[PDB]
Amino acid sequence: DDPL
Amino acid sequence: AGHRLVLVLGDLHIPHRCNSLPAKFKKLLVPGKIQHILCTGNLCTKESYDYLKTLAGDVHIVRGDFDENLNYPEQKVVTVGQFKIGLIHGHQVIPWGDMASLALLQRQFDVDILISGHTHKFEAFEHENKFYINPGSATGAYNALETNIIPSFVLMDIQASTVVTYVYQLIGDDVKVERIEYKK
Repeated sequence: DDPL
Repeated sequence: AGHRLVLVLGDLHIPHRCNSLPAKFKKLLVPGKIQHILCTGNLCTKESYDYLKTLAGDVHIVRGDFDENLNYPEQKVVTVGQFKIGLIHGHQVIPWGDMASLALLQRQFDVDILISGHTHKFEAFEHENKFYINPGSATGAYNALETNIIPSFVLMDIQASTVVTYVYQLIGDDVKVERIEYKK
């Protein structure tokens, strides 16, 4: 994932 | 967990050149997730400073050539985790974005990561053990060289000896994320  | 999330952005040029960040960037920039904000400057008014404050309590801003706030420092060196990070808007780096000129500042500041802006072109690369980041313009604001500016910003995930840099770019009307890793 990505943090957003 | 033990991670420190740092938002890196700048050259918004609100409200002279743009009115707001892209709608799809604002959906991703929610409060309560980012620990620190490092901004390269050119906000250019207090309204955008207040907006950054809704995202994180710890906002760091250096003075861009169109900023209204003349209290912002010209440059700033901070430490996050194990990393010393330099921050400057970049209109002082001659010629613009030249890595030789950037490298001298790195040695002058003695930083592991040098953040600069002013070109409105995202770049993130490792060069002679050091890491160099330009987040581009988060609004895609036109430039004094322009040619098709792509809105972008950067998130650094700092944990132990590694920085995971995430690049968010608005390409077409879709957010493209790329990931680059740096180790001290």
